[PDB]
Amino acid sequence: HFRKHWQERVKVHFDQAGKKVSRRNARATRAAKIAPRPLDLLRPVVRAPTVKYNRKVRAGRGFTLAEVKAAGLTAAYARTIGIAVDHRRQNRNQEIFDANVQRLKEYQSKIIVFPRN
Amino acid sequence: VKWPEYVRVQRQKKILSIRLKVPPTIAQFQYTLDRNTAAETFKLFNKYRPETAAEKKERLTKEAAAVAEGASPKPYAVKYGLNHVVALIENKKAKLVLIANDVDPIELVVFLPALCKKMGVPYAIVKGKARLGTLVNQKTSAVAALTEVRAEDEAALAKLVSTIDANFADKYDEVKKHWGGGIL
Amino acid sequence: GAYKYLEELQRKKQSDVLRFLQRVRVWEYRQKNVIHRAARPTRPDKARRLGYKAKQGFVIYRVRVRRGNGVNELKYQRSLRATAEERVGRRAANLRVLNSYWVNQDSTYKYFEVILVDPQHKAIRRDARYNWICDPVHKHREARGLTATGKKSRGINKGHKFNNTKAGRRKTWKRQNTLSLWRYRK
Amino acid sequence: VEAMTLAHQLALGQKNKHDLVDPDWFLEDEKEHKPITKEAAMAIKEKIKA
Amino acid sequence: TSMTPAPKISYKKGAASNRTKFVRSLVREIAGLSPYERRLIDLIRNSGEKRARKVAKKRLGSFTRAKAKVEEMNNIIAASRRH
Amino acid sequence: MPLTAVPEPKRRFVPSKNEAKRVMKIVRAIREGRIIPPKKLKEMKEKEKI
Amino acid sequence: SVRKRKMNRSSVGKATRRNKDKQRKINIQSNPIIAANWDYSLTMAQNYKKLGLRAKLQTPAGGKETEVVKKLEELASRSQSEREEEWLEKLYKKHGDDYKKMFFDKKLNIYQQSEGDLKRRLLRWKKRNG
RNA sequence: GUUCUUUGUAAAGUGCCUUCGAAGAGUCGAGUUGUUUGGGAAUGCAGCUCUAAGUGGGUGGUUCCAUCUAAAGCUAA
RNA sequence: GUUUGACCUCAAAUCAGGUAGGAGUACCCGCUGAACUUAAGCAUAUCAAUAAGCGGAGGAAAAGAAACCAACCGGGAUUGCCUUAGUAACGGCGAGUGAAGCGGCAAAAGCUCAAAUUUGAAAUCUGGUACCUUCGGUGCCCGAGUUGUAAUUUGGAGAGGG
Repeated sequence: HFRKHWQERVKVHFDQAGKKVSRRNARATRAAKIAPRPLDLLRPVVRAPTVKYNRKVRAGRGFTLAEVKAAGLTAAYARTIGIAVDHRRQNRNQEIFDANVQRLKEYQSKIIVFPRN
Repeated sequence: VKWPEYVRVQRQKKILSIRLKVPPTIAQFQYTLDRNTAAETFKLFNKYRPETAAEKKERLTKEAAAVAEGASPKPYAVKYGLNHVVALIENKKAKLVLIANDVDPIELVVFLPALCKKMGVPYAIVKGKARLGTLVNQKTSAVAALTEVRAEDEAALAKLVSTIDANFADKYDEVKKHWGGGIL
Repeated sequence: GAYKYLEELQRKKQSDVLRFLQRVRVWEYRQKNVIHRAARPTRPDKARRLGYKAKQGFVIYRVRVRRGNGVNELKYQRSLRATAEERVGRRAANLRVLNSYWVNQDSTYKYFEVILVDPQHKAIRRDARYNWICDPVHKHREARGLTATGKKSRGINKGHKFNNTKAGRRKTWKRQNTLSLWRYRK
Repeated sequence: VEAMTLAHQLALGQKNKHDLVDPDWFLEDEKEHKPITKEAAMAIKEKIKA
Repeated sequence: TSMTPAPKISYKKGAASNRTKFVRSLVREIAGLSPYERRLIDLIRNSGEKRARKVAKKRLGSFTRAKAKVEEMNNIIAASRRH
Repeated sequence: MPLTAVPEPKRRFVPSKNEAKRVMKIVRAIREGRIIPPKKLKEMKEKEKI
Repeated sequence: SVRKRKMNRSSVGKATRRNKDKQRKINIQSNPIIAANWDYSLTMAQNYKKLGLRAKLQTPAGGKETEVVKKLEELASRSQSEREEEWLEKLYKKHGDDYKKMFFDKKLNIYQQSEGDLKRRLLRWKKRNG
């Protein structure tokens, strides 16, 4: 596969180390600006499609509205506490829903919220 | 000789409109209310001109001054907003509907007379949107209607509606006849 | 709201009333210059649903464009709507092009109405819902095919049907036709 | 020109009659403001011969 | 197991929103008929749906829309011929 | 029958809230001294311009 | 380059800037308690672990409470206008506990407030007044 | 961290009960001609004849079923 | 009314103030666009949706929160890297062209209008003037707007009340 001018565009990843260092510095800056809160939002536990991988359990974008309601809070208030909320993900597994509810309940207990003022 | 391009275009537009055949939905205007009944309707409407910016500001300032030192009835005025008028119509809330015959977008108001007829609300067409605008402190409104007339003028409004029925709805009940604009 | 009635009426373009309206309007625009400003939009509902507002700063323009394209068989896929938007933007470079809508057409020429917003007017600059258009990155949206017609021409849409140009055909071609080499060869 | 193409199309059984129906300064614009066949174009060009 | 979590936009396919139906009927009455709808009704007056369906199919891209157009034309004719 | 029910709101049977808002805003502005009451404005047409 | 060659040859000098060192040592600026306990010598993850705060919620890639008491301690460490108060005074002195009668009082109850709202306002007035 | 103001019968947050229930047209789509993609399912676009409905429409799949609501717009890494 | 005035359209000011050309151009967004070369000589093909040319932007740009992907115990903005893969697929299966779901990681932010009457008060805003605690704020005035500016709202519903 060398019928083109590929020699004009030969991207060599010499920067790997510098890019990793820059990513670490960006993470440190985010922590400095987001010190009290975690760097990443609490993602749910979800099951994968593509049965070749359905046996695997992996994270997801955010909890569904039903999961948030069952967790004892609201979607609008959940976002401010860093809980990821998905308005398009429908719940179709009772076992996964129970695990998500338990995870949300544990997260609510582990979090401490400072006064709004 | 020569004349301005815009003048020539507008003059030719009149000839085209006169000579061109229009569908029954169009030309429903220009079959307007007679001069006398339209004048009476405008006289009645003038008694209910909505409060203008200056008058409203004066009233609010007077109220503020009175409050600073230490229960009026519901205001009455004509409803003229096209969106507001259309929302009032089809709800059986309007008693009299006025429609301008010179709306620049014709399609904007073709359905309003037919919609009023379907809803049974009395309606009339008057010449000139400028006349409608003048009585509502606006440049143009293209429509005008009454919703809550005072008891003193309730009989006058009822008589005006009854007269307008015969004057316009009965005289022009055949407006759907052969296409207009058939002039040599 | 009367806008629903206007939208429904505009759908029956083949109707006799709309046919006569188009016949009158095409001649009215054919007497005027190729590009001429419009005092008010002829389709208030379409403009309103396209972001039009009856406030100082918004301008409505009308432009005429020739129709048609084996010497003449060359496609030159430049769309008529895109050409009209580019022409009105060039004539109104100080303005910004938001979108355009079909209003009329003729056997020899097409007619489109375009909505423009002046970023210099304080009303737009002080409006939170419209101050975004004043960003320099939004300069000459039509010139880069950022309008609805431009985006449609570029084929930028979700799904497998637009994989070739899901994020720009040139960008995808450059990314795919590039040899990737790491420090530690795989 | 298109009249000759329509006549040629009607000559053969591709289409028939049923398919067919299935101011001076203003008339001038009206007069001045469909697919065609190469065979019909050649036929009309030949017919134009004096 | 099944959970039937909650409805979506696809569940908003409810009634015709009679206000919208009234608006559509008013527009149809005021707007009139298109040049092909005129031919359709003219053939229905004497030829019935036989030719009208074929004309609609030729004008439209599929017969599913042609049958709906024929039904709409018949509904309009029924009211017009008596009301 | 009307095309839709649309239950009426309380704002169509109660004095306008926006009118009260502007009244109170004008009261506050006058209290702050940046708005001369109409009485003083009228009096200035006789206590001044002499 | 063209411009660069002239700039070096020119006597205008250069806008020398040195901030590479400052790009790494970034002082925490979103909390006083953490700042007084944060250690710039250790990494962000190490500092979070020492303080006890969870740096990451998801499982990190690759293998890896006095301060918390201070955070918890942080948890432990509006009257009606004159016109409204006067209106409530009139309502109380003219009707009293007759909420149903007050609801139908066209004169005083220009705003057709519900019985619940009226009694809620009256309770606050009683709490704040005699 | 310290301090001046608020306010006005003003704006929002959850549960329950009562009454209602607006979504983008020369647009989707069809045939023609050109171009382009691995896209054989005709992949997208453009010029042209015609012109769609709201218990509707688009994209897929074993008698039907699975998923979204285009034809308006903004957005930091 | 043999008149005067309302509008609608169209004119000119060295009217008051703003906006545009152009330059740079590695990267970005569109239009236009070949050949040498490679093949079974060759029109399909490859060179190439490249070279050059034109127009429009910034530190990044585009795209971006599905009329998506999938057929599962289903995933849930876009973008970037390994893999999927030199597989599916295309190509006189001829040289050759050639993807995408899923899987592992970086980053993760959602949203704003149209369409239901503020209708018990166009409550919206530009501009001119006098002041001030001048990246703007207040009073006053002409105007833009009712052919729709304020508030709420986008199915994640939503709206009128208790």
